Amino acid sequence: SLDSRLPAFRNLSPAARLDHIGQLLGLSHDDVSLLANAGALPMDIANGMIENVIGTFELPYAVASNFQINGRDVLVPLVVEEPSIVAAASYMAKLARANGGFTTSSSAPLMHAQVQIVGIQDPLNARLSLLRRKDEIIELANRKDQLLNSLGGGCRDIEVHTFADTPRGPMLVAHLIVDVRDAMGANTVNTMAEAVAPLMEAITGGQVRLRILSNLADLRLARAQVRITPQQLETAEFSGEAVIEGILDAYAFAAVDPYRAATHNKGIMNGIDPLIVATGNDWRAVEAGAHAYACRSGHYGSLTTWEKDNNGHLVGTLEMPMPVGLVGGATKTHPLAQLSLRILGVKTAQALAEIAVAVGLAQNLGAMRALATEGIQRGHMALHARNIAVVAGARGDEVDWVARQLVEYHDVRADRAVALL
Amino acid sequence: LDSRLPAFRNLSPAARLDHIGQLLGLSHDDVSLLANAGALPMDIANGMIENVIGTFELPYAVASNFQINGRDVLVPLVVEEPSIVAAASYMAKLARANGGFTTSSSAPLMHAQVQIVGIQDPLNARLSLLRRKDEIIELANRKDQLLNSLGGGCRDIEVHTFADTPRGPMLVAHLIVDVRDAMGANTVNTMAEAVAPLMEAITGGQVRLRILSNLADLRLARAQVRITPQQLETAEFSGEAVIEGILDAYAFAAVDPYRAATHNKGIMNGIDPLIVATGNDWRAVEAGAHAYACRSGHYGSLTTWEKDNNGHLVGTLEMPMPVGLVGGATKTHPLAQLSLRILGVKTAQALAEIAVAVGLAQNLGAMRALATEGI
Ligand SMILES: CC(C)(COP(=O)(O)OP(=O)(O)OC[C@H]1O[C@@H](n2cnc3c(N)ncnc32)[C@H](O)[C@@H]1OP(=O)(O)O)[C@@H](O)C(=O)NCCC(=O)NCCS[C@@H](O)C[C@@](C)(O)CC(=O)O
Ligand SMILES: NC(=O)c1ccc[n+]([C@@H]2O[C@H](COP(=O)([O-])OP(=O)(O)OC[C@H]3O[C@@H](n4cnc5c(N)ncnc54)[C@H](O)[C@@H]3O)[C@@H](O)[C@H]2O)c1
Ligand SMILES: C[C@@](O)(CCO)CC(=O)[O-]
Repeated sequence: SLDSRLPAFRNLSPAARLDHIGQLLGLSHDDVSLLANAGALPMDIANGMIENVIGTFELPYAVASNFQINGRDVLVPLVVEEPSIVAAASYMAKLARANGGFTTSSSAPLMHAQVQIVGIQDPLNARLSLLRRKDEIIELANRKDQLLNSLGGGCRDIEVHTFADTPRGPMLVAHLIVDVRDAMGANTVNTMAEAVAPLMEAITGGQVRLRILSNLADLRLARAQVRITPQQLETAEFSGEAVIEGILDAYAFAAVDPYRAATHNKGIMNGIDPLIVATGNDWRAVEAGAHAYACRSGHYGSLTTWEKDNNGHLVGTLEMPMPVGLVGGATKTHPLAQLSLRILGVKTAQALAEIAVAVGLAQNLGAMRALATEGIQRGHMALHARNIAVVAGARGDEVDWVARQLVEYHDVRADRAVALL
Repeated sequence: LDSRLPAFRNLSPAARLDHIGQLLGLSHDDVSLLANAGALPMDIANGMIENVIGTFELPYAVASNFQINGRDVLVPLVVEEPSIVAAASYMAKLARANGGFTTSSSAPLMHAQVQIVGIQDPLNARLSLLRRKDEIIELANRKDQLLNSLGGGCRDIEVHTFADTPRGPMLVAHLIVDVRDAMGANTVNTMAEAVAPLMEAITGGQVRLRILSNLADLRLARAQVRITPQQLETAEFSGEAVIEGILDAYAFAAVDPYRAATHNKGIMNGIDPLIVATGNDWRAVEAGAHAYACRSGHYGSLTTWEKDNNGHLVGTLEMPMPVGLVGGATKTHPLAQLSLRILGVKTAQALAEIAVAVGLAQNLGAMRALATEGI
C-alpha cells in the first residue's frame, strides 16, 4: 500500500522529488522523462488543441503530500502559480491523517441538458404535454447514444421549467437529466439536446432556441468530511480550543458577508483548480458551477461548513458540484494529464471528483487556520520572498539571497526588501 | 500596429511566431522564449510554489483583430479548450467595422477586511473607529512607503456591522487601498495586519480575520461592443433575426441561473486564458466575477445585450478585474513579462480593460453560434 507522507519532500530538489515519486509509484523511465524534461506537450498536439498557437506556456507541477481519502493514501498533482497553496494543503492533510484522513462520497455523474423553447402562447400547458410524453423523449435521447447506455449511463429523466414572463416573452426550458459516466458531459448532453429538439417542437408547437449543457451541475455533487482535534491546533501562543473558536468565527463571517464568502470560496478553488489543470480538465466549468451553487439559496455564502462536535472537535464538510472527466479533450491528448491520472490512480471520474473536494476542504482549512491565529502573511509571505525581491529591484543575483534577509527579519515587505540600497 | 493578421490560422506556429515578432519588433531573445520549449527554468519554478517536481504546458495562442479605444492590440491566451481563440478573433473582427471595443475602468481600489468580534457596542464602536480613520490610514501607509511614492496607498476606511450572527455581532472594517499596478492581495493583507491592534484599542473587541475581499467591486472594468445586423446575416436567417435570437439567449441567462452559469462560463473562457498568459491569479478573477454576478441575490448574466434605436446589437461587460503588471508571479515568469510586452499595457487597469473586452467578445461568439444553429 502507498504511503503519501513524504518526509523532507519540501527540501528535496525537483529532480530528487521526482525520483522519490518515481520509486513510490513504480513509474517507468518514460514517465519521469515527461516531467524531468521540458516540452512534454508536443507542438503538433498543442497546435491542434486551440487556434493561433505560437508556442506553449509553463506552470510549476507539484505534488501535495499526506492525503488519505477513504482510508487509502493518494498523491495529488497540482499546477498553479501562487505560493503556499501546496504547503498549506499538505499541512492540513497531515493533520487529518491522525483522525482517519478524509471521508468522501459522490452522487451519480448527472448533468443537465437545457432545451429552450420560445414562440409559445401557452408555455404552462406545453410543459405538461412534454411531461406526459417523457418516456418517448427519454427513449429518443437514449437511442442516440447506445455506447453510453452500455457503459452504464444515459438519459434518466426530464424536468421542465417555465419562465412565462420575461422581457422577450414566455419561455419554456426542458432539462434532460443525463448520466455521463466518466466524461465531463458537454458533447454527450449537447447531442441529446439536439436529438430531442424536433420532437419537443412538435409536442409544444414552439420554436426551440438553445440546446446546451448547464454548468450549474447541482446533481453532480461530491462530498468530503474532515475532523481536527484541539490538540492538533495548539500553538505556542494560542490554545487549540481558541483556534477552533476563531475558525468558527471566520466561518460565520463567511456565511453572512458575501465580501468574505467570495474570498473564502476562492481559497477552496486554490486547491481544486490546480488539480483540474493537472488532469487536463476545464477549470472554467468547475469554477462556474462552484460559485453559482454557493448562491443557490438567494444569498452568496460559503461552500464549506465548519462546526464543533459534542467532543469539542472541529468538523468540516465540503459539498459542491464537481463535473470532471477522465476521457475527452485535453485529458487524453496531454501526456502529463494522463500521467496525473496514473499518479492519482483514479478509475472513475467520480473518484477524481472526491479527491478534488477533499483537497478543497483541506485548502479552506489551511487558510482559515492561519487567518485565525498568526495571520496569513507569516507563512505565505515567507514562501513569497523570492518574488518580493524581484519586485523591489533586484532579481538578478541579488534575488535568492535578500529573500533570506526579509524572512529572518520576519518582514517580507517591498519597503524592506529594497534595503539593497 | 495592425492586429488583423490575415492568413494566420492555417499558418505554422513558427510563421505565426515569425509574424508576431515582425509586427512588434520583438527581440530574438523574446522570440526564443517561445521557439524553444522550457521558458520557465526549474530554478525559477522551484521557488514559485512548493513540492515542485516538474512543469506543465498549455498552448500559448494570440487572438487577432482586437481593437481597444482605437488602438490595435495582440492578445496572448493560454487555455486547453478549442474554439475560444477563434471565436474571440472572429467577433473582434466584426467589432472593427463599428470602431472596435470601447473600454473604461475605475481606479485600482481593493478592499481589506478587518473582522472584529466580541464588541458589546458595535454600532457605537463603528463611529468611534470612523472618527479616527486618519490615524488608521496613516499607519497602514507607513508600511508601504514605495506604493505611496508611486501614487497609491490606503485612501479611505469604511465600516460595516453584522449584528445577527451565531457567533455574536461583528464589526468589519474595510481598508480602501489604491494598489496601482499590482493585483494588491498581499499589499492590503500587510496593511490589514498592521492596523488591527489600533482598531482593537479603539473598538475594544477581538480582531479575527485580516484579509482582502475578492469581491473587488471598487475595481471595475467596462467594455462595450456594437454589431450591425448586416454583419450577422447567415444562410437561413436574416441579420435582424440573428439579433433577435441573441436577445432571446440573453433574457434566458438573465432569468435562469442554470443558463447564466454556462453563459458566464463562456465569458471566463476568454478572460482566464489572458489571466494565465500574464501570470495572474485566475482564482481571484473567477471569484470576483461570479460573486459579482449574484450581488442582487439572484445569479444573473455579467454581460448585457440590447438593440439600440438604430437596430444595432450593443453589448456591455462590467465586472471586478483585479490584475497586476507587477507582483505575484507576473514579474517572475518570463513568458508573463513577454505577454505584457506583446500587449503593450502600461497600467494594470489597461490590462483589466483588455480582459473585459475579450470576455465580451467571447460571450458574443458563443451566443451568435447558439442562436444561429438550426433545428
Ligand atoms: C504551511 C504554512 C504556509 C507554513 O507552515 P508552518 O511554518 O506554519 O509550519 P511547519 O512546521 O514549518 O510545516 C508543517 C507542514 O506544512 C507543510 N509545509 C510547510 N512548509 C512547506 C513547504 N515549504 N513545502 C511543502 N510543504 C510545506 C509540510 O507538510 C509540513 O509538514 P512537515 O513537518 O515538514 O513534515 C502555514 O503557515 C500555512 O498553512 N499558511 C496558510 C497559507 C495559505 O493558506 N495559502 C493559500 C494561498 S493565499 C490566498 O490565495 C487564499 C486565501 C487566504 O485568500 C483564502 C481565504 O481568504 O480564506
Ligand atoms: N484570495 C486572493 O486573491 C489572495 C490572497 C492572498 C494572496 N494572494 C496572492 O497575493 C499575490 C498578489 O499580491 P500583490 O498584488 O500585492 O503582489 P506582491 O505582494 O508580490 O507585491 C506587492 C508590492 O509591490 C510594490 N510595488 C512596486 N511597484 C508597484 C507598482 N507600480 N504598483 C503597485 N505595486 C508596486 C509594492 O510596494 C507592493 O507592496 C498573488 O500571488 C496572489 O495569488 C491572493
Ligand atoms: C458555448 C459555451 O458552453 C462554451 C463551452 O465551453 C458557453 C455558452 O454556452 O454560452
